[PDB]
Amino acid sequence: MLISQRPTLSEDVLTDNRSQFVIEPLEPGFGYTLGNSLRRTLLSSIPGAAVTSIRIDGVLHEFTTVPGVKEDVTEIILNLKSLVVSSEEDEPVTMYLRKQGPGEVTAGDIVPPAGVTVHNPGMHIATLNDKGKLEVELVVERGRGYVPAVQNRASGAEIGRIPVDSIYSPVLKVTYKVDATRVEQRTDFDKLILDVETKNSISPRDALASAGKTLVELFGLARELNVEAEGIEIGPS
Amino acid sequence: LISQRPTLSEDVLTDNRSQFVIEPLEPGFGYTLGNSLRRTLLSSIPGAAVTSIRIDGVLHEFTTVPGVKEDVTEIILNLKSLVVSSEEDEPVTMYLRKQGPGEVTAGDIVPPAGVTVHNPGMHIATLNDKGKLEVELVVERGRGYVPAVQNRASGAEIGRIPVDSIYSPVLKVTYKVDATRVEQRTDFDKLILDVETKNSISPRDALASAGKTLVELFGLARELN
Amino acid sequence: HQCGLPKLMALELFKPFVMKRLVDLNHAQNIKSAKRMVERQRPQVWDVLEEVIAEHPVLLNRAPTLHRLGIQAFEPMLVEGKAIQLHPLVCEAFNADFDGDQMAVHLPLSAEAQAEARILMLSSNNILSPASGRPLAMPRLDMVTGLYYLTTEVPGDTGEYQPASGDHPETGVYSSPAEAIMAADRGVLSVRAKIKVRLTQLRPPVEIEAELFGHSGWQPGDAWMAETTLGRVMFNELLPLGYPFVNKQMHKKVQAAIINDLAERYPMIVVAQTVDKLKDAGFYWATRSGVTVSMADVLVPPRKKEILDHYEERADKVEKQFQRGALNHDERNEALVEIWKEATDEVGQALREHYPDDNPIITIVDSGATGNFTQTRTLAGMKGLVTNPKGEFIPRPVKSSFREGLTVLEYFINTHGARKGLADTALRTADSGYLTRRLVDVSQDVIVREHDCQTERGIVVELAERAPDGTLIRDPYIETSAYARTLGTDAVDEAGNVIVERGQDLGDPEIDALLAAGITQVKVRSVLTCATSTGVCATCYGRSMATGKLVDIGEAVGIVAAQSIGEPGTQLTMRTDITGGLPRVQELFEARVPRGKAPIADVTGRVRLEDGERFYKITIVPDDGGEEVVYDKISKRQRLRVFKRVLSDGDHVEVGQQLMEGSADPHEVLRVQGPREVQIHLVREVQEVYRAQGVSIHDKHIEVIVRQMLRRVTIIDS
Amino acid sequence: WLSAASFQETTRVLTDAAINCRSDKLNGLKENVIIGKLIPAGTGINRYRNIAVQPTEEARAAA
Amino acid sequence: SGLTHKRRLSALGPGGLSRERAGLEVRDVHPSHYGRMCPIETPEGPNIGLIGSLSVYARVNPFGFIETPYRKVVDGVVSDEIVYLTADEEDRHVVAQANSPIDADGRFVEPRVLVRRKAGEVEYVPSSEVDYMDVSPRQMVSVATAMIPFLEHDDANRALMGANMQRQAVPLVRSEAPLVGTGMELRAAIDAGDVVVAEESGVIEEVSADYITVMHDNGTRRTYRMRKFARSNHGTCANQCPIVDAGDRVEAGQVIADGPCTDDGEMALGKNLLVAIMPWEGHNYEDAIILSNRLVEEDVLTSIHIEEHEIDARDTKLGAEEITRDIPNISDEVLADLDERGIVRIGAEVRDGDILVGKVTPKGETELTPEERLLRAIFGEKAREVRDTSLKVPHGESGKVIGIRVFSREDEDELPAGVNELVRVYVAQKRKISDGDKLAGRHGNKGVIGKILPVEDMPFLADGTPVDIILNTHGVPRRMNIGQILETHLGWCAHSGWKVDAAKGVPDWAARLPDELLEAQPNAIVSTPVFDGAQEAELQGLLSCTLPNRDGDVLVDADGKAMLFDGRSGEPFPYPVTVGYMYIMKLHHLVDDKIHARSTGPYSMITQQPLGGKAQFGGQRFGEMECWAMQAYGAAYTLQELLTIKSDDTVGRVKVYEAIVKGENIPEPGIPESFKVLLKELQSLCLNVEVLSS
Amino acid sequence: GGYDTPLGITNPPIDELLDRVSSKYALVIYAAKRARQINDYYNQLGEGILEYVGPLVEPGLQEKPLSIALREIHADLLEHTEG
Amino acid sequence: NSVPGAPNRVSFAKLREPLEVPGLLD
Ligand SMILES: [Mg+2]
Ligand SMILES: [Zn+2]
Repeated sequence: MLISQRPTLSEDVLTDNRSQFVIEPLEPGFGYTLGNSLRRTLLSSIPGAAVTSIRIDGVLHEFTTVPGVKEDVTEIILNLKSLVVSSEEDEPVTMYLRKQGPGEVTAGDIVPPAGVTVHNPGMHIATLNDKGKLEVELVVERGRGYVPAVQNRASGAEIGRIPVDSIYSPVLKVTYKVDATRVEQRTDFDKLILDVETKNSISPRDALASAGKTLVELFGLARELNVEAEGIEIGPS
Repeated sequence: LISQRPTLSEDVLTDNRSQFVIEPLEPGFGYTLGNSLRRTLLSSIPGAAVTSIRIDGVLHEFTTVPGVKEDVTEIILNLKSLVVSSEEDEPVTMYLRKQGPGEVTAGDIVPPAGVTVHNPGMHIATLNDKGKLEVELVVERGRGYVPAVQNRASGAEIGRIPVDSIYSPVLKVTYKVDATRVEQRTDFDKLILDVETKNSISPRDALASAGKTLVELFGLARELN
Repeated sequence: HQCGLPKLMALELFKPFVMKRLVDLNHAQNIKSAKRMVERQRPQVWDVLEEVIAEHPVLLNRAPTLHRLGIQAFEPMLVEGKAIQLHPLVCEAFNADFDGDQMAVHLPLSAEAQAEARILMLSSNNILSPASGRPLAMPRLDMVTGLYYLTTEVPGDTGEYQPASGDHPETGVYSSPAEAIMAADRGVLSVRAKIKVRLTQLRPPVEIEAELFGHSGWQPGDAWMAETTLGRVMFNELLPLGYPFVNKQMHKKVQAAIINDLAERYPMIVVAQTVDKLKDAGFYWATRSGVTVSMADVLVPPRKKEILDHYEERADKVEKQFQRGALNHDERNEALVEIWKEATDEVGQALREHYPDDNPIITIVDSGATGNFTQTRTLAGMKGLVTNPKGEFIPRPVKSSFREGLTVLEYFINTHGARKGLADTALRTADSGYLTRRLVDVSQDVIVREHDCQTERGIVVELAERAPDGTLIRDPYIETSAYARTLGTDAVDEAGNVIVERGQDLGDPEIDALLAAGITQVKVRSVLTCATSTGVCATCYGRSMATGKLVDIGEAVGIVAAQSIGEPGTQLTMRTDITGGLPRVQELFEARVPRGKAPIADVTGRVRLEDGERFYKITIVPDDGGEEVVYDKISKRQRLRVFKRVLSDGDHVEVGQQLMEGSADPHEVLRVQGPREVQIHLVREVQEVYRAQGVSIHDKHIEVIVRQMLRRVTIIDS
Repeated sequence: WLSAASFQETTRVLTDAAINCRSDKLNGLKENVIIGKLIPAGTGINRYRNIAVQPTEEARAAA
Repeated sequence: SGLTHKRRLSALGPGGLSRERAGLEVRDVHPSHYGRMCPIETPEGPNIGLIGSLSVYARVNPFGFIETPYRKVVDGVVSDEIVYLTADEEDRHVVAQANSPIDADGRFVEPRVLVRRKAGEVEYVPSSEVDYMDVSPRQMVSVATAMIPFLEHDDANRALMGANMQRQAVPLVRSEAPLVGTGMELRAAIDAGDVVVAEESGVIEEVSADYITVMHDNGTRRTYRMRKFARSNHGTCANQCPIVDAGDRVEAGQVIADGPCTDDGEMALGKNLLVAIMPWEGHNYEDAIILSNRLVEEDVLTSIHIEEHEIDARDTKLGAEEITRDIPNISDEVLADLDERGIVRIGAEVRDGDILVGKVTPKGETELTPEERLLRAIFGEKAREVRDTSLKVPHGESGKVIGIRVFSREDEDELPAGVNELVRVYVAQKRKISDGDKLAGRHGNKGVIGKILPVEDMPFLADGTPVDIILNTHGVPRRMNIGQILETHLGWCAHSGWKVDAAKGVPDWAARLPDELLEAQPNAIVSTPVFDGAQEAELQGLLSCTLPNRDGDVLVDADGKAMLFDGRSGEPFPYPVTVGYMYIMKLHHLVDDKIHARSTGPYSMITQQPLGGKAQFGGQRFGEMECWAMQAYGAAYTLQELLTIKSDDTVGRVKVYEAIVKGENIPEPGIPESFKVLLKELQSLCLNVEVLSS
Repeated sequence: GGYDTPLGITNPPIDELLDRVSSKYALVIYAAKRARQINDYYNQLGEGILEYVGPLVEPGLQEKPLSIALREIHADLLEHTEG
Repeated sequence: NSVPGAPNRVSFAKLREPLEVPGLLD
């Protein structure tokens, strides 16, 4: 057939990495068809990189405190778990951060190898007091979604490892609500209001574009069964 | 990071039912994908339906035909379950004439070129020796459910009877997923979608029409930049 | 602030406005053809009707209008269909459910009438009840099930915080609620499992904020680590930004305390937006909550046969003792009624111990959403004793639950009490309407005329009597006696420094400061002692309970008092020859001599409890050497008064001491004791009827009525 | 007399309001409803009813 | 409704007590009503107790006393003599209970029997002290109460509501019979009389939709006309449909044609719908109801309502009115569906305001305005000495014209004096279910429809089957009507069918099950009578053995709970939900009758206030309690405008309308006209009331 | 005052309008009299300039004079004296 | 039973009925 009116799309930038998109006027019931698919594709399909596991030297059998630094192991782990990083090679690579003497350890204190870039160099990690020494090896690989702590695969070979949860998704929090537009002269159309919030690794416009791309090929799977089968045409721009 | 791409295959159960299995999906995506496909199948597949009828003795719906056993509202309810697949975009008419004793089935409708009737054993009305049924039916394309378009809106004559139209050729859709959830975090999904239609299209064509609608709609978010 | 108005009703209400607009937009040549377009319902009419309906309030009314929140103004929006769409938060105000109720719609026309509907009676400007100040636009039933489910904490649930060590770290700790929401989208976390999050945009509570952050200043963006569940974080993101983190499980009492605090400390627009957010989250988590009824959820206690056999032996023993002739007919009934009351309590206790904590029946009762446990007991358990057409118990109980199914004779016996309850409900509605009409007519000329009559008179309020062990047990009715009142004298400790000075509103910080400084009594301004010639002043009345501030200088406080008293009719039953329900309130307000009148003493002295022929006669010999006072005709149906033990002969009594047991009459308290002691007597005796049913009225709504009874003097010499 | 006759006992109230030749100053809340003028409460009192509104001097001349 | 209007015992009327003057003691249920009046079925308004209904087995004396039958028991052996006892003789004897056990010849099994003694006492007497027995359980109930399945699990308030709502259900266009019923539905349908019953046995000779002619066993035949599409007294339809084939042999007393609310001869007031007992997003909050759109597309809850409009053309003082097409000045657009005598054509669609019968009355001579005379002189029109008073379709109504009945004076029809012609038009319309309409079940669970969802966003089983109605959980346990839950469980078992595995003997819970209730086919009709029905042990067993659907897929587990999916998000609901088949019915409280509005319409005559009622335009009443709410708010201007220029200020009403239309400010009010009427009545009682200046 | 943007009849917010007056009753008559002056300005606009002035704020597309009056009260463009 | 063409509605009832229901318009 032919659709009643072409839907549009209009961003409304709130902060630097946050937006609010409105898609309207959808057909009746297509707000819930589009909304949950768009939300799960945004939060689970776009690749990114994250820290997989750490090894803090001097901590082998007592995962409570680090000798020298003010924070504890769980505070250091939560600080490294929110480090936004982007990698090119798909293999697990290793980085190191060393800081001697008193002072503050930020995320600009880690030298990355070629291909791996750190995107918030001003993020606080630890505070070194009374001339301590911090030496952490990070492991960064790529993926999608949020995968939890994968346990010790080589338990007898790597005994100092601490696996952390990996937030591979560049987009952090999506919500949607669908409303009504023009019930009177149009008979109860829809209006979907997405609300995307990302890291500073990508922008929410690129997040929505990559989600739309993967959903287009995922439904083209079903479209390429009978290519001459009558759907609903949307018309030119 | 898995590099295997999802593929869709098909298992055919009966002549108007089949199962489609899509795998490997991201962990948590099978339910969402299957419900997008199901919500598009149950609502936006175009078909054809009888739009209005005209019986020759009668003037309104609330009367009886002499000789036939069902009154006119009961004949309307019997014709609501007629599955008909058309091909022309304009409204076409098909005729039904029966004389004398016997049972009027839906295989007594003689349709034009273009439209076929897909259950010739559906019961419509039953007649005795004094009965004669002569009814013409207008077939139109569309989608969804549209109620009876009244005669003052169309400017139609007094004998015409508008009739509710149900154009959807899909009967009953469900799905199920099979998450794996191994210890080494190499998890995926596997969606098994079951589509059952009412003899007017195959489930492959119903799924292809749903996929075409969804690809056109999600092109809009794709062409930002 | 919104209602759904069907478009076919709105087109008829707004017909001249749309005729004017059709002529103005050149859709019609003149008023005659515009009227024809509206009558024939052309397609331009709906496009115009949106324009003329935009931002024009309507008043919605549901009859009977028992208090003033039964008319409220909403901003209409057009709906298809033929039913009005009412917001689910105003149903407690209107007393409306959706089993077939109807509402009336009125249209304000002039600029003053539109301004009154928009400012004075908009629905989001009236959250609190004008009788007690409790919130009325609060979550209820499904929005209480949803928030209680969201905020309960389940031990051993999925992805809980483990403290583990030895081989791996803790693995319950999350770096943000975004990460916790992603983990709950996967199947790894529960919304009711106890975790440790790191919160940056939620304010810590007072102890954590004091410890972690400095002289002041949580200052949004400063990170702290919370030990809570994810559903509590999701609840606390619906509250305002500066509101401290709660970390409790949301019973209906907890939600009402939160909304009272918000209404005291934040603006009205903030309170209305917050209760809409709570409405949304409650409905979502109510449908994701798993509350159903099946017949496998109505569990039956496994000891019910043993309990009922053990009490059947005792009833059989009493019946055989009656058959031997040892005790009469009536004492046998009394023994049987006490036996079966104990059996009903034991069955209910065994049931309550049997049901788990997450049963749907138990959860809907225990969350404060709806219902009570006696309904759960009759549904699963035992119906118990049922009454007669008169009202007395029948000595054979109903031993079947409604899950088992009553028998023929138990069902026929149960219908007597059911029909008497329905007929009494109808009669009680009529009687409460008549009482409200009389109260409106007596107290319609009490309106606020002034700001301060500057009197130095007041009443003394009771405020936490002092324990013998030494502490201040707070008075149980202090929210309806001492809150929302203006202080009349400076409150000092040991004639030292003042704590709360004269003219203060006596809120929660002031009552806490008075009880910390150890003051048991304060003198507050009241409308009983106002010096204003016509009407009352605003300082003596005090705070308006609906707005939380001092009352304005045109308020009709007597109409508000009459509707606050008379709306809690229809839930004032007598009991399970002293009147005790709504007939008790209609005879305190009408100043009648009561049914069971008990005498009061006239003068201090010693007593003469003379036992005459089968009934009493009491004589008081005064300590002043005056003549004796004789109370002659006292039947022995009424028992003697007990205080601390029964009144015996040769005992010392005070000037207002009630001698027998019953209702003292108010006309003799005024003669013997004075005009102050009949105001204490009449206000306390009305509130004892209401407090027995759990109804809150402030005392200032009863003192508006009681002041109008004592306006006059009777002439004893020309 | 006009708010007491409409409460109850209309015939008894009217038959000695006439004998006493009573006069009604229409001060109440119910006598203003019956005869159709503004009740002496709320926004119908002279403090609020006689508010005089005008633009301020700065906003008048700068528009 | 028809059968329960007869068999009604009303205590009020000419010769009996009033309603306001009736005490609270005559509104009670007395222990001598057992078997004579129903304790349950009574009105819930201000007539509770003053109108009742006869019980099922009760008789009436020659003198007017109600009797009830009892089985005579002698020497502890219950015989088969039936004695009809009035309440005095029942007080003299001691009467057992109908479910006390019997040792297959009449002899009691237990040593002591539960009885009913002289004053309403219930005791345990020895088995030879007894001398009567009830003929049945459900002896005490009436006809409409004996059709509530699982009645003894409902409280008496909700049973009273269910019995009273059962006689407000409307006839639907298809009318199917319940899966779980009691046994009363057949006899209440044959005895009500809307069913056509074969008076004498024969063989059906010829069937049409209009008649059935059966040929008896001795030559003679008899034809039975059907009543097709006839208006009942309350607007509904009264169709009759044959259910016999053209060669069928019928017996005497066999149902030969159906009725308004019957299916195959038994009373069928509703439809069986698949229910879920969850809350759902607030749309079923506080007794509202969510429905599928399948019930609108497939015409499940759709009903036909007929209206009748009447006009008559009588003699006046200035001439005779006449019925004609030649009406005064209206266009030829609005004269299109009228035949050549001024009546509508049969089959024509009518809207609100359309001419049905064109009538005109002689007017006489009046003085026309100079403006109107100038307009007549410009456009050339004439005076038109007759005045148009036609019959038009009222506000909010439509339908098709299906029948016209015209009586005339010249054709010797018996019309009243003066009337020369009388015309009746019948306008029938078919109503779908829409929100605002009220539905109920048999257990007192009413509620309006709040939402009609699409099919695809409805909770669905793992089959793919959507549910048809969603009912809220919070309304069940505080009302004590779990008969609806046990009905939902049995309805699922009757829909799906069952098979009890009697391989290693019959299981212990099915020892008292009747044989051939030990298996059932899909869509079996079962019957649980009122105080003798299915026990909870039997419902547990039948839930645990029940047939699969099409694959081996038992969708509803042994608790009666199913796993559902969300129609919008797609994710499965996290806990099992109670599903089953409840029999709901559609009540005659529809929105299209309830809605009214008014801007300006008819006014009264002495006092000039609006008329009241939907049959007029009709204003809403703004009474004393509403005035007190306005005074408590402080809204002097709102209250003044409501009480003057919206009711009574006759010169202010017109200026308000003129000011709204011209766009000006609403003017100031004046004196209401009711105050001037009061002053003239006070003056005419010889009182010198006067208004003073200062 | 930290809240989401008030929509419809709840703009401008009531707790900010009530800082300009002494009671809700004063706000009612204040807004109502200014709305009457705006309506009189619109109706005597065809003839010459008369004693009534305003809107002092820029009105909407088809905005009611009560809404314009409440926005002028909130933006402090008016003054009143009680009786 | 006792109505000549009634549909077969199987009953859960356990007790025999000695007396049939009368005419309900007597
Ligand atoms: Mg109701
Ligand atoms: Zn004072």
